[PDB]
Amino acid sequence: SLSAAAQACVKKMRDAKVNEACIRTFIAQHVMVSKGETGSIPDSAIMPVDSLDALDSLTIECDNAVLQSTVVLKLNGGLGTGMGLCDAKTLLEVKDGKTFLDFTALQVQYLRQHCSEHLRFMLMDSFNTSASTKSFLKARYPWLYQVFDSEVELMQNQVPKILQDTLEPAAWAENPAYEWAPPGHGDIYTALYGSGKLQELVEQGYRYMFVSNGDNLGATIDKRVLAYMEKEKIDFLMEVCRRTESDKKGGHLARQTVYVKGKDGQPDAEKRVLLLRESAQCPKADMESFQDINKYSFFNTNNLWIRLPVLLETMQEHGGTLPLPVIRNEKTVDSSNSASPKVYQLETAMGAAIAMFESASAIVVPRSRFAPVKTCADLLALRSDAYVVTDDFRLVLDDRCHGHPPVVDLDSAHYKMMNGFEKLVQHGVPSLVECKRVTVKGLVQFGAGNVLTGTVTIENTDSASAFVIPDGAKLNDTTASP
Repeated sequence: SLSAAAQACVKKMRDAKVNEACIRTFIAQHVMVSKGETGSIPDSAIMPVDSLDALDSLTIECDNAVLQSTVVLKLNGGLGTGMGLCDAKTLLEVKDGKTFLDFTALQVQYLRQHCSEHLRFMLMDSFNTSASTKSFLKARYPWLYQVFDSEVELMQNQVPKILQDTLEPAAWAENPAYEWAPPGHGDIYTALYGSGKLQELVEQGYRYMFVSNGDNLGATIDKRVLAYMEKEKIDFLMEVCRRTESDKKGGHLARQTVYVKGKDGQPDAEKRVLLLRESAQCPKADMESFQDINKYSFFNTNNLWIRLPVLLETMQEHGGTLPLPVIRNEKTVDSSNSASPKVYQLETAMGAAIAMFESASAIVVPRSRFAPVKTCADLLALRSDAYVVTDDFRLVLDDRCHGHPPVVDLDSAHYKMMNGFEKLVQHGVPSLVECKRVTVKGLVQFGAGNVLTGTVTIENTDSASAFVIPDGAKLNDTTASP
C-alpha cells in the first residue's frame, strides 16, 4: 500500500533494526511530503494570542507528592560543534568546575533528599553523546550511572535522509552514516512511546514530565507550574517569553481555529487550538507580519510540561504515534560537499505538540528561564561572578544585577569557539557583576583580578597580536586599547 519509495525506506529501516514506532511516524511524514506538503502557515490561517497567565503572578507551590510523580528530562543530543567542540554540549564547564549536567544532576539530587526521592531524571541522547554522557555520570554520579540504561537514557532515533527527486533512501558509499540523521527534538514523543518507556513511566504512576534543553540552565523545576497545571487541569504547557527586537527572526506562538469531521465516534466539531510558526513555514508575503513582535509577542522557550498519561492515550488513539507537522529540511547527503545528492531530512519540533491536546496551554515566563548557552560569549557571562549558585543548586544572577545579565559581545574569528575563548580567559575571568556590557574586538586577553563596570570595549588597534590587559585592571565606562 506504500509508494515503493516509501517501501525502500521501510525496508532500509527494518534491516538496520529501527523500531516500528519510529518507522510509522516517519512513513506518515513520507506520505505527507509525497503529497507535496509545504508546511506553510499563512497569516490568514492563524490569529495572535493577546494574553496568557504569567509565572510571576503565580505563588502557590504544589506539595511534594506531585514531584514524586514527576520526570525531569533534558535534551542532550547536541555537540559543542558551533563552539569548536565534539563532546556533549552538557559536559561543557559552566561554573567553578561544574558542567550543565552537574547542575541538573545536583538539582535533582537536592529535590530527592528534601522533597521527593522518586523524582525521575532522564537524558535524551544521540549516538554522539551517549558514551561520553555515560562515562561522565559513571565518574561523578554513580547513582545515575547504576540505572543509566534502565531509567535515565532515552536514545533519539535516526531516520533515512531521502533524495529530493525520487524520495527514496539516499546513499553515500563514502560514508554510509551520512545517509541517516536525527529527526528533530519532536522525536522525543516517538522515542518515549517506541522504547516502551512511556508505557512504563505511566504504569509506574508518573504523571508529569518537564522537558528542556540541556544547555538552558534557567530551565529548572518550578513547583508553581505543577500546581497551576493541577488547578487548571492542563495536559501540555509551553513556557513562552515576550519577543524582543532580537527575536523577530525566531518563531512565535499563534492561535488557530479548526473544524474536525470525525466519523462514527464523535460528531463534527469546531475547536480553537494553539500552535507554533517558524520562519520556514512563513511565506514572504507575511514575513513582515512574522516579525511584528507586537502582534506575535511570544516565542517558545522549549521548556515544556506534559501530562504523561494523556500523552500515552493520544499517541495510542493515533496508532502508536503522534502526528506532528513534518519539517522538510533541505540539505545534501554530505554537508561537506555541495555536489553530493540533494536530500530532504524529515524532522519535527517538540513544541509543535501543543496542537495535539485539547487542554493545552502556554504561560509567559521571565527571560531568566530561557538562558541557552549558544556561544562562548554566553559562557563568559555565566562563568563570571554575575551568576551565583543557590543552595538548591540553581544558577541565578547575583543581586547587584537587578535581573539584568551582563550583555557580552565577543569578536568571532577569535572567540567563536572554545579554542580561542579559553585563551581570552586563560589568566582569569573578569568580574562582570557590575558590568552592563562588555565587547571584545580583536585578539585580547584578560589579566587577572580584572573588574569591569558600566559599558566597556576592549579592541586591538590593527592586530599587533596579543593585547594582554594589566592585572587588577579596573575598567569602568571605558574603551581599553593599546
